[PDB]
Amino acid sequence: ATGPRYKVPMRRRREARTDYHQRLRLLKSGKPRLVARKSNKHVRAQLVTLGPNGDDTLASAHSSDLAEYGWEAPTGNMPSAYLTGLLAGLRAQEAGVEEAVLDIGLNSPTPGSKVFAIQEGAIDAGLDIPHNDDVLADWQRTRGAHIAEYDEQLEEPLYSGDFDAADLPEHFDELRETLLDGDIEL
Amino acid sequence: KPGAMYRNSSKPAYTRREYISGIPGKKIAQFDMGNNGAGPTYPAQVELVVEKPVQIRHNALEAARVAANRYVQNSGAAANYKFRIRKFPFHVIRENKDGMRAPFGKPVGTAARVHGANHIFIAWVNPDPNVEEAWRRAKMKVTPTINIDSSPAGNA
Amino acid sequence: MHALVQLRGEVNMHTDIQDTLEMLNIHHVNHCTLVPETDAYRGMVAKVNDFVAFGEPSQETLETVLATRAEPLEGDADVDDEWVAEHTDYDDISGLAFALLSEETTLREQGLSPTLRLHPPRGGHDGVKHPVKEGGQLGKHDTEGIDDLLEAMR
Amino acid sequence: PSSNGPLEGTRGKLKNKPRDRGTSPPQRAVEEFDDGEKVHLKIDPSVPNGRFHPRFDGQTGTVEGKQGDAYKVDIVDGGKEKTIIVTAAHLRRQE
Amino acid sequence: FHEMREPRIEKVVVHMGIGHANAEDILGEITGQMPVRTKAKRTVGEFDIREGDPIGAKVTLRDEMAEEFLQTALPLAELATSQFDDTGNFSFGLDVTVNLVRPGYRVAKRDKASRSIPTKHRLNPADAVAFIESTYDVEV
RNA sequence: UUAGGCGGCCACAGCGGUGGGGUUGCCUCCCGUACCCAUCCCGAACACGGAAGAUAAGCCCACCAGCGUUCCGGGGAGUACUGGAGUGCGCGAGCCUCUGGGAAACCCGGUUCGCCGCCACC
RNA sequence: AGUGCAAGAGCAAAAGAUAGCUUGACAGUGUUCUUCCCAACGAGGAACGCUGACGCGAAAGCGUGGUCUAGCGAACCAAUU
RNA sequence: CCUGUCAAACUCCAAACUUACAGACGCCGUUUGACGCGGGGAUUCCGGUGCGCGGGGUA
Ligand SMILES: [Cl-]
Ligand SMILES: [Cl-]
Ligand SMILES: [Mg+2]
Ligand SMILES: [Mg+2]
Ligand SMILES: [Mg+2]
Ligand SMILES: [Mg+2]
Ligand SMILES: [Mg+2]
Ligand SMILES: [Mg+2]
Ligand SMILES: [Mg+2]
Ligand SMILES: [Mg+2]
Ligand SMILES: [Mg+2]
Ligand code: NA
Ligand code: NA
Ligand code: NA
Ligand code: NA
Ligand code: NA
Ligand code: NA
Repeated sequence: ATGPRYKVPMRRRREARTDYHQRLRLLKSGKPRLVARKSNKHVRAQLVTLGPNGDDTLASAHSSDLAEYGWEAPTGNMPSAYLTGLLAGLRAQEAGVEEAVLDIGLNSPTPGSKVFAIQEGAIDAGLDIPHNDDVLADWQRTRGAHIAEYDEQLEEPLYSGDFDAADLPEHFDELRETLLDGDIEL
Repeated sequence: KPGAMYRNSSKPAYTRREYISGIPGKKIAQFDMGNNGAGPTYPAQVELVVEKPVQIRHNALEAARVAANRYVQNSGAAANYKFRIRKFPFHVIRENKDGMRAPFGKPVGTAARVHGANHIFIAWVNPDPNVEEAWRRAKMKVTPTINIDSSPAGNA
Repeated sequence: MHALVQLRGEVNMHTDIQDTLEMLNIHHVNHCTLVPETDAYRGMVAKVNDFVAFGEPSQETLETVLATRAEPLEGDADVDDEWVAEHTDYDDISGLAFALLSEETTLREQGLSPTLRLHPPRGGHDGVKHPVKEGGQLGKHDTEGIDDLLEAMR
Repeated sequence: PSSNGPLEGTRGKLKNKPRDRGTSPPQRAVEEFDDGEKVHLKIDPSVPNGRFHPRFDGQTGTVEGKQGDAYKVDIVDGGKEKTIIVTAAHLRRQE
Repeated sequence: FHEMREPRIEKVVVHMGIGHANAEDILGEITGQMPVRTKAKRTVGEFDIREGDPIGAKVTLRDEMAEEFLQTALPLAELATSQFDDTGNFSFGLDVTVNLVRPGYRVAKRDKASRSIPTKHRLNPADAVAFIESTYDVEV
């Protein structure tokens, strides 16, 4: 920018998208990465490999194509997260992928966070991932109990129209249950 | 001492003051002479062009310069002309003044390295070349043979 | 295809230059070889440039030289038309020479020593202290220039 | 040389051009080579570990097994045959 | 266009730059939340050689906490103009500073894909005077 | 790729600037703190929960060359420098010829306001 | 800028700062390079492994002292485990 | 803004050239056995000059 001697950071660093130091440590395992990404309304989960011209995604799952399996709830929450993980986890298996390390990008390793949830799911899907049980959410919060109880302090539906008034962590079970056998794209 | 001791560019360029100390100051009084307030807006422009690469001690630079300018007072103290000595004595020169044991010398002076064909002096005058003579006296006090070249001046 | 003629001795000449001359089958002053015009060969004669004389010879000239100074890979045997025919893929000297110039074959391929050991130039050469453009005898020559030298050493 | 340490006279080869400054791309720090591959040895000024002795910068050896993550490359120093322990961060496939 | 362009108050820092404190107590009451120590850098003649050393406190107030404070602070000030930032900020007073900006500021304070705010979307001194002035008081 | 995610090369991608775009795939800003989690003080951030509003930021799309950068033409320049050769010149410093290579500054005019890979997706 | 000290070199979501926690400045045994270009030569140094035991971390992982190149010593004898 | 100069321990640039590996041609080797390996015997560790590049030195 200034002169010929100036140093321009790698693009993905300018864009503040890739932490290259953590990425190197990740690639160190020589295993596929379980990319766990977020958005205000959704949650993504990919299984990346390294490639000659860049990363290759062998299997992924998005909280949006979750409805395609009977999801009738919002998609930027814990129960959503888990499932997306489990979904990616499964397609993963179908792809012939067995083990992966958790790449949580520029997200913070907070306990009971959605990434960790994403990780829980993918693990249950059959994928072998280095992890730490007590950094994960307490199953109930995964199901979406923390939200159900939040609606209890109702007076006004937590969900603007949407589905239900008191919400349904059961809906969660129904979906998980579904995914664990047969069906298309899995 | 003789120009013989330091007139050749055979040694390495020795000018890093960050690594040299005790360098004697230059005897060159000024570089810009005449009406330095005015800019080169003169008809004629003559130059003193050195014909051989050599090293010129600040001694000879001053002696040469003085002899020329001091003479350019054929035009008067506040005459209409501007004189310029474009070279500066950067090359630090030593002397080994024990015989050849630990002989790296001590700074004794400085000199300017001029390459054959460069101009060491440049004057600016109006059809009134006393300057041409101011230089016959100048290349008289410098080691090389010189060429008095006139540039803008088809007023022969 | 150029004809190479070493004109300067070995004493004092760089080793890698001498070696190159040896790789081009020349081991004595006045010995001559016929080298193809390839990038690889080019780089070689450029390096040898100052101790040699080279250029493309005319058919006739090559023929004269071949007839007068060519030898079998072994022995005194004169390489004349008959020799050429009874031993090579051609029918006569001219047939051979042509193949050499057109770089279709070499002196070895035809069981001939790669070297044409010439005789000292009759009437002397133009000097080994200067190149051709200067009136000497070193470096690249004209087809008429090389012919003069080759013919004089015939 | 006024001293005989490994970095003696390495000001140039172990320094980066101002623009090549800073942390290097992980891609090449992870490259995988196979036994028999010809590889160019060059030190990444930006990468501290996995270095070999400066004297070999410029060599082109042959990967023959590895040791830990680091690789073991056979080079020939003058007339002497040697084995160099070097990480990928400092290697490139020839051709 | 507007609504997402109209100014807003983001944090009001109240700090007392002592030189070595008990003052914290008053800031806590004057604001409504815990103050924060103020270590210093460098060693200096004002017997302030200690690097890590309490030498003041500050309180960053956001939302209502900030307004309810300014609804008494501003009144205690008169000044305006010149005393304003080039970014539409200003500090009066014990110190009280007001950081003003427009809606999409999180873009430059977040972690991921963060980005600096374009000069156009920045807040000018003028546009600042307007916002505040239009809130219980007068400029210059 | 009517706005996404992970990347490779790491400025041809930088700096600055103009115009355009969203009932939705979307991304954002944005709204909000019962929870998981969080600020040596602040739900600012981090984390979680969510859609009343917006396309003004960001972002994506199209474009501008003033600065920086890449590459190219023409000029500088076959100049500077140089591997090989010389009973060539010069008091000498040094130069010259032949042979094989061959620059930098700078100026004028173009180029450059990223290219490519995997995945997902009215 | 800083990174303990020469000089040159490396480093910015860090190799720097701050905070916290921790003792991997751990034991054992090697490969390779260096010391000694090429090309033989000791002590010493470094890079990289394996085994054991640990610290930290969500985890990949990092920690074989301080970012790299100086800060070192044979046999005999003594003390020590 | 304009204008005057420099660098063994400066570098936005940047040769010729030297250099690692590979292919090709050449040359060489497979009865003249190369490349390489093991062993016996040395001598040698005052050098000098020309050319190019040098560092010191008035030389
Ligand atoms: Cl993310
Ligand atoms: Cl090594
Ligand atoms: Mg014979
Ligand atoms: Mg005669
Ligand atoms: Mg003669
Ligand atoms: Mg050097
Ligand atoms: Mg717009
Ligand atoms: Mg270390
Ligand atoms: Mg003793
Ligand atoms: Mg003891
Ligand atoms: Mg050299
Ligand atoms: Na003495
Ligand atoms: Na003279
Ligand atoms: Na780098
Ligand atoms: Na404290
Ligand atoms: Na927008
Ligand atoms: Na050793």
